[PDB]
Amino acid sequence: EVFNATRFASVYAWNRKRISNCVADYSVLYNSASFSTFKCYGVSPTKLNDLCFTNVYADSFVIRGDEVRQIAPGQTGKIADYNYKLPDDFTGCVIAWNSNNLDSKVGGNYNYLYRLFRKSNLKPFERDISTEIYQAGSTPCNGVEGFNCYFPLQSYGFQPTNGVGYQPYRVVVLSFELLHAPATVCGPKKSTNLVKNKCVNFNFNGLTGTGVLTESNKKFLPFQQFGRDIADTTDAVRDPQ
Amino acid sequence: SVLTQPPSVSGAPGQRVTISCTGSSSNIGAGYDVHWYQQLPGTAPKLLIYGNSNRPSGVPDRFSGSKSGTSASLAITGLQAEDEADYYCQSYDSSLSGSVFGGGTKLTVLGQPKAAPSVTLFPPSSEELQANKATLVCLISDFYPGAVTVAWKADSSPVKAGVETTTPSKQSNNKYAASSYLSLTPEQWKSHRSYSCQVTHEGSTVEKTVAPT
Amino acid sequence: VQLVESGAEVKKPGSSVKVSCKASGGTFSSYAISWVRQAPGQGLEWMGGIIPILGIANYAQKFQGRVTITADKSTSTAYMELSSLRSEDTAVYYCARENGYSGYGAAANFDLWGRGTLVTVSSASTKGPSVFPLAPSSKSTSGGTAALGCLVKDYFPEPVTVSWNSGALTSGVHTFPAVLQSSGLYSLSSVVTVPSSSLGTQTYICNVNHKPSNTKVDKKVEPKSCD
Amino acid sequence: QCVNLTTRTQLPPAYTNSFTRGVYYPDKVFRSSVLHSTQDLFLPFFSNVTWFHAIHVTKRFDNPVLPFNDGVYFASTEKSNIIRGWIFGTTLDSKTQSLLIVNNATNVVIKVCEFQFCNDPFLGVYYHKNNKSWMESEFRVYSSANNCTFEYVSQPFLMDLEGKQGNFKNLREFVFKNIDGYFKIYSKHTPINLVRDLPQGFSALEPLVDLPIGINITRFQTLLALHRSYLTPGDSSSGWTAGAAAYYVGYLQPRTFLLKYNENGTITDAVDCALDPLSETKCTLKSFTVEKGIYQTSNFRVQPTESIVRFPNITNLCPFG
Ligand SMILES: *[C@@H]1O[C@H](CO)[C@@H](O)[C@H](O)[C@H]1NC(C)=O
Ligand SMILES: *[C@@H]1O[C@H](CO)[C@@H](O)[C@H](O)[C@H]1NC(C)=O
Ligand SMILES: *[C@@H]1O[C@H](CO)[C@@H](O)[C@H](O)[C@H]1NC(C)=O
Repeated sequence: EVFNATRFASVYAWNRKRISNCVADYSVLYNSASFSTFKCYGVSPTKLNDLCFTNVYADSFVIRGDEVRQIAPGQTGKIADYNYKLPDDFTGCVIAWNSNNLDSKVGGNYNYLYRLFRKSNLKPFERDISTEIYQAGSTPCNGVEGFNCYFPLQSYGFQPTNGVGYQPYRVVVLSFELLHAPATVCGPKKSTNLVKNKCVNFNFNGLTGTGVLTESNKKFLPFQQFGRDIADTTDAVRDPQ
Repeated sequence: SVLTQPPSVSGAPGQRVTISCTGSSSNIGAGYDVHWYQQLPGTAPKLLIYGNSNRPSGVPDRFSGSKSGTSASLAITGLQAEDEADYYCQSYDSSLSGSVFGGGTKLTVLGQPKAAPSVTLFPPSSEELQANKATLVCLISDFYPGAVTVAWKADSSPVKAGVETTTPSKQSNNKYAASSYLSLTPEQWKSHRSYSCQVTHEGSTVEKTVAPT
Repeated sequence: VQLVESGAEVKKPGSSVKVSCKASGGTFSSYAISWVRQAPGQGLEWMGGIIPILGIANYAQKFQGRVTITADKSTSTAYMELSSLRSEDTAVYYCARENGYSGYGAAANFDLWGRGTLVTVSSASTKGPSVFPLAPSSKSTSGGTAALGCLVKDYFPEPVTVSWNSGALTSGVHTFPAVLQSSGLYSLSSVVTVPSSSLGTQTYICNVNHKPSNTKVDKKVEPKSCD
Repeated sequence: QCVNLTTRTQLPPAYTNSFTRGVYYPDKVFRSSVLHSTQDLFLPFFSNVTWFHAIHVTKRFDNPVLPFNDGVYFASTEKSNIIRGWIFGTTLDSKTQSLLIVNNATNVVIKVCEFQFCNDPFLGVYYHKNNKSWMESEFRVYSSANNCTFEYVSQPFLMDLEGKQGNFKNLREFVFKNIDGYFKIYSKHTPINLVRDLPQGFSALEPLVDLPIGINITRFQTLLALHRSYLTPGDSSSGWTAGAAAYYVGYLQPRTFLLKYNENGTITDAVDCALDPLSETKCTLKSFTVEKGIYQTSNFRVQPTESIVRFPNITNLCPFG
């Protein structure tokens, strides 16, 4: 529902999702063949499912096609410094794709907003929802569209008949947290092909034994996982598949 | 919806009374600030505390707000004569794409001692019979508190049709009063022998009957 | 500042409602304005918020495309339009103001609220009210105090007031509230307490004022002769 | 919220004897045709166990705060499902991480939080006049709760709310252990036709779900439910009814037990090694049958009860006074 929804949010107030007490697989997010750009700093894009962390912070907002290069640590501009700042120790993983047939319509879709003016810089990972008129001059104006007072929040120009570098791009960033806590959301070895009657090596959560897997004729009680024998040897392990 | 709250909480006038708001990990536990409001029955709600760290102008400093992980807490010290309202917990939810309020807790004292009621039964007048309807009224007055169970009978069976009870309002001498109607037709009004209104109040049952003929 | 809203309003189940939001002074053309509703029985919902500077709508996913909120810059007022009403629209709306800030939370707060607009809808629409006299009997009066009054039946809508002799009677008056019926209608009562020695000299007249219907019925009260 | 009770005439608890009770699965592996011994918390046979009554016909209602040791044995010959749940904690003043494992009529609620436990939390079943069924309405277990982390919902279980005064038809055993902060629950229902003096039958106990709470538990207390019929005025001061129930509270001792495993893999017999010298011979030899001969089980060491240390005879006082 974060990826596929009826509508999205803006950049001054974006959607914040926390992934806790869950398990996921990042293999279906790589073989989709539908994303435009894919950058993943701090960790390799194909070896991030084995190493897993504490928490996953995912933020979702919309951005134009010419500003997708601004979501990176170590540059200055207009959007990456007034709406969402990227720190130096940024191990996030950004995913962007084009869905111009849903977030735009004929006549002018101006439902999403952005902030243009700001007094000073802001700390990264901080949301700014201030709707105050940024004063440019030295005199107070008391909320009027007069001189030396301009509104920081301005509208977009999304049109579905545009080119490539100015279309509404759905951009999401997946950041990880590293604290003194055990692994919660994690990627565990998935599920390989089941083979039998060969000299194989398996690791069923309690042991690493090398041998064969013959079909037994005894059914176990539905509360055990392993099985010993007379000679005190674990030679019967229930397959969790 | 996504925010649940206890239905009622008890407290003492002089001790510390605390309340909690529990939701999900995407609206309150994600990092968004919480806002507490007071819903007084008879005026518009105002702002009490925003962000659980600042104090607006016009609010006392007895309210304390804190966020312990995924849940927010509100603690007060001393129960005055203005805390007969409801407390709601409001947080910005991303799954609903907007702000959503909580359930609401009631914290009002009963303060309703017992008294002796007095009923009056009035039969319909002559001008009301030609309107193809019959409104049997049942007025109760000078009682405390306003919790009266109204039942009707026709000397042979209880009436379970057309029964209505109104909410009692406060009088000028700190009493309550209410009335009960019975929507009937004049065709069967003269066929029965009598009509009566039976009520109870802490076991006290007062009966009054009239006769159309 | 202060925000002034309209009073009570009733409509039909399937028609459109037209309420407004007035602002006293300024600080209305610079901050966002939202609409918060409240119904007895459930919590408080949030329809959407409208920015008056750019004129951009921002609703929620729980409300479909049936309500539209507009703004005006010439007189600094806001209007609310909602058609195809249902049976659960009996609630009250509030004209609220939003003041954003900076921080890690950055949540929308409602520091300034409105007055309130009671918008109730049901069947049994406005018709002609019917009032009936009530007279005490010889059995209902045992001492030197008699009970009598006037009952109002089949009246709509609220609120309706009852006066005794154009406000000349103050001590001993009691106005009873309304009650929902099976047909969606209301009924009230109003009785007084007068000595028995004034029943043959001074007359008691009830006058009902129904400003939404513009009906003023002036009826006579007389004691019964058979009892 | 909770209310206080009124002082009345109660009945003192009695002491009965157990007969081959308190045997469960000591591990999560499969064993067959092997006689293996382990060192876990079990119940010694033919030991003195406490007995508490719950019948009405009088007015027996005792629910004391018993100290929770390393492994307990809670056996109940339940008939009409009177006992609802159990609570845990140390001081019960919203200071530690208390436990609440209750079995309601809708679902099992296992909520480890900081509820405000009163002096005597009990469930209330009120009898409706128009509806001829026993429904629970008085939910008086705790007052409130501020913030907690663990919350788990178990499988739904249907219960009967109607209480009678007849003989029991079922028997339920519960084992609560706490090793390395992990909570263990061993439960299995077994039909039996008896009132008291439990038979010498054998029945294993299988676990359902392990709860990694990671806290220490030193006290525990059971919860009882009462009925509110038309014979009682409906006040919880002196007039109530509780049906008929009998629960046993036993403390598991760290004693080694020899288990028997058949071809099916279930527990058939249990042999102790610190209760009887006949049972000590069978587990030490790892055989359930003993022939004629002399064997050696253990040793006999006499522990010293006194310890004297006398370095001088008399301390000669040099002149300092
Ligand atoms: C794993 O899933 C399969 C199919 O979804 C099921 O047959 C099997 O019982 C599951 N194993 C478990 C729940 O341990
Ligand atoms: C135990 O299992 C065996 C075969 O696995 C079966 O023959 C026997 O009846 C079972 N015992 C029971 C179900 O009590
Ligand atoms: C200790 O003192 C006692 C009595 O004063 C004496 O009989 C004994 O010999 C002494 N032991 C010595 C000096 O080792």
